[PDB]
Amino acid sequence: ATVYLPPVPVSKVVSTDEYVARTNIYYHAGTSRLLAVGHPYFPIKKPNNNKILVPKVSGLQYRVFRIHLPDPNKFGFPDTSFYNPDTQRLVWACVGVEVGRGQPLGVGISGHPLLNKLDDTENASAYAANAGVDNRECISMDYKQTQLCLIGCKPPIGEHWGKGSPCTQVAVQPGDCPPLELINTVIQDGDMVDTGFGAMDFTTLQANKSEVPLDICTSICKYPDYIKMVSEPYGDSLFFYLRREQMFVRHLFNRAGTVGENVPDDLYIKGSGSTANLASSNYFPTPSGSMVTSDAQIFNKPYWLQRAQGHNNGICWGNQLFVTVVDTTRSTNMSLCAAISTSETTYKNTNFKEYLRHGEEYDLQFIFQLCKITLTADVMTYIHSMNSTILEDWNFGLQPPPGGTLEDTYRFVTSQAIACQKHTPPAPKEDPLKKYTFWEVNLKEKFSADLDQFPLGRKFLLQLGLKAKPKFTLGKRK
Amino acid sequence: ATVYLPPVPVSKVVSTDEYVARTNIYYHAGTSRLLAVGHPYFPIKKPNNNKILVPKVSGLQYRVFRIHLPDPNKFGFPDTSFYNPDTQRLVWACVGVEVGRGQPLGVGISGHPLLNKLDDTENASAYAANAGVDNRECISMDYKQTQLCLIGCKPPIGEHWGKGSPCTQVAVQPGDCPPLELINTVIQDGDMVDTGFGAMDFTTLQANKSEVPLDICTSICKYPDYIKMVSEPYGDSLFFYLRREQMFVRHLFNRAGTVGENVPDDLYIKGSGSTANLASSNYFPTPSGSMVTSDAQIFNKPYWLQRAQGHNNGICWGNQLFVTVVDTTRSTNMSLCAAISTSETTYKNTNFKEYLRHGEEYDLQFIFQLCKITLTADVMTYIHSMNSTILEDWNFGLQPPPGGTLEDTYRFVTSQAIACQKHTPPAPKEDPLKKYTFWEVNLKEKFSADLDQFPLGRKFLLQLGLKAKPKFTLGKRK
Repeated sequence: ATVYLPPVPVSKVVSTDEYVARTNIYYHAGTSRLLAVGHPYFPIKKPNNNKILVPKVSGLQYRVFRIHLPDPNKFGFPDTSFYNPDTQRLVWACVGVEVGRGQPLGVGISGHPLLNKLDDTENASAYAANAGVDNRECISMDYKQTQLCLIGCKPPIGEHWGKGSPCTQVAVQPGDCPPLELINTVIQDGDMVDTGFGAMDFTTLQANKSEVPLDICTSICKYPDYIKMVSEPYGDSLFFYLRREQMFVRHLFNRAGTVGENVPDDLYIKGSGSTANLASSNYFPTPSGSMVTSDAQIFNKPYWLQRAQGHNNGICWGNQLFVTVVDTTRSTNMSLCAAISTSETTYKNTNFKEYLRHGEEYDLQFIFQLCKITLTADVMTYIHSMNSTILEDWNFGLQPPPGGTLEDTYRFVTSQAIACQKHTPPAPKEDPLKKYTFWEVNLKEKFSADLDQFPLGRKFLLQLGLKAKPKFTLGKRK
Repeated sequence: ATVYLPPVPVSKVVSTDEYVARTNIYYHAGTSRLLAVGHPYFPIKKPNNNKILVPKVSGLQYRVFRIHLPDPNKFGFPDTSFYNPDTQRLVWACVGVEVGRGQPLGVGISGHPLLNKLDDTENASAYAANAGVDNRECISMDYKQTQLCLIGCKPPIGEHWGKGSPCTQVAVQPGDCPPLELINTVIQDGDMVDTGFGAMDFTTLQANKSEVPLDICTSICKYPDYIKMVSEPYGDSLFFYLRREQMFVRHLFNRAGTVGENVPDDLYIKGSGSTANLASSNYFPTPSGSMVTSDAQIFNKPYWLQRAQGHNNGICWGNQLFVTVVDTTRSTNMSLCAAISTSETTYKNTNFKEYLRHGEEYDLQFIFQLCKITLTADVMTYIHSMNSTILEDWNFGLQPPPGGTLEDTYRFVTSQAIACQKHTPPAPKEDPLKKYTFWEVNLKEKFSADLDQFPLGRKFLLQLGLKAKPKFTLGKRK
């Protein structure tokens, strides 16, 4: 005819849901309530090995979850007269996410036994000046409140400051502290969130390497970059996000070490004592939360999707979801000990072996609407400019008489114990949306037609208004 | 395209029997008999040199001929064209072949002066007769009866177990058999059939290199890989095969050499005497050829190809036919002698020097049908997806150049240089064969249009139209 085919144009820019037709077939899925039990400070490892016994897990750390979904076409159902692959394909839409939380109220504990600290800024108890005696006290604090969630379907980018271009002398010095330049990179699980010492590295950035707690000392601090993802024009990176966050200053303190900083002698009169001695500008705010209650949560509340913020409506492109959740409002650490031999009721370390843990619970409950994509060449070719991969998976054509399979393929192991060998099996693979480890959530075996067995789907029913479904009734309670 | 490469196919692969029309125009061809006189055991080379004086020829190896055919569109025609040469193109179909044997009934023979054989273990005589220095014997066999012929147009696939190489994950040393991996390769001329040790290489499995005859040590031994071929729908690699093979167990024997195996020493009770020790548990059945009969000849009777395994029925996508023949049943070895001197007037075995040859005949008679493939735009797209080279060879749009200009080396002549001279003169040239290893039969003008005076022909007229004979055929009763 036709022949060819413009895309149809990329510079005609449209909803990513002007060609995705929803249907009223709904399924439910969720988890069992996943648990990770770490140590807040670091991992407590075997000291003969690098293998962990106790990981490092807190709520002050990124919980990045990789939700996996089948292609719906490939998933069976007992009734299926809504898809024909000679005409259409299928793709999931998630239309509701409930974040179950079930932990006590409590907050993560962070500290350094050799935290740099000299005097009180809040008082004038002692001087901040030159000091060749460097004080290091055992101080601990809880970090700031961070609650957020983002639900997306592609990997999400947080920003931090790295060490950019260098200085011409050594770094972290008067007048030769280097240029710190912004490296946006994908959020990592179990790397640190923002902590109230800002979002940056500390290993190479901080060359003292001892002024800040252990959990962020060896680790990067990063904050999710919202601006960038909402300035992407398909909004697949994320398409829903929310936050509730605040810091409280525990107290400003001043670090020990001498003064390198310049004090102009044209801004103060000369005398004796104080008016002839230099002053430290080595203050650090101490991060802490302002108040924490379980009614100050943003969690435990259903999120009803029906047209995402992004140009998505909440479509699982690739049939995956990337959920990155932070919760600190609950992030309790529990202390335990084991007596090996009581022989005095008064503490001894040949008795009571103190232990610290943090236990972390999360549940994710879901209702997924099925939607369809028609196989139209104009849509297909436009999808191809956006990303060819969904198309290639569906598979179209030759295969001249047929290559790859069949052929007839393949030979023939099927391992025994000889087996056939040599082997060295073929390689390890990385997923194309995986760059960094996530807390994997497989969902490929839990789909229910009925939604009355789960409180998240009922609540969806009542909110939906089919058929027509109470809603509420009173009382409650009273 | 678009849509899309095509569709559909794949799945369901369009037969070349829905738009490829047969015509009633027949040509006839055949060969003038083929004769090759070798030495089956080894080629006899001049050992002062490296070149053959008697080749290796045998019916106990594949005789695989690469037949190259004209194309009908090269002809000036006798007027077989009534339509435009771009609405259709012409291709041959071969509709009957007879493969004749000119060799008498009687088998060929192979052997080895030092076949690795210890003692007889069918019914004892020993446990071992040796486990030190030497023990091999003068022993000959005719390998198993195999008759088969198979016809394709692309190269056949063979299977054999190649050397999987000793592994060091599971304990296998030299002096233990390797794990064995099936390494499949094209059936090519000079290659040996299956011997009933399995079908495997012997060039690097054998390390004495003298367990078996001179002939199979220096070949790859193969079994036909029917399995992958009959799973190509088109069947371009073969669209015809048949087999008849059989073998009987002559006598159980034990190989020369000591166990390398690990025997659990707890599956018997120890004796006293001869019964205390163990023989070598390297027993092998000794195979041997079958009785030859004229009711086993699959040859000198016509194989029709009016219908074929594939969609292919001899349809030229290269203008080549591959015909593989095995005949072990008329592969007579004829014995003869010449006297070294007439200085010896008595009977001596240092006088009359026995010599063996094998003479090998093949004749192939062919009847060729003229066929056409009707081309529409849609058809042309299917072929383009299929194998683009076919369109170009036929000659079909759309080709760039132009092209131009200048050139260099201008005037004069040379003349010194000046001028230019670069110089620099072109074309190595290099290099792919695409021979690969076949007995070349050129057919290009052995084509005819009468088929009343070829024997195959007469029978084909009888079968097709029920006429003409020409007067009469057979009996009656008789």
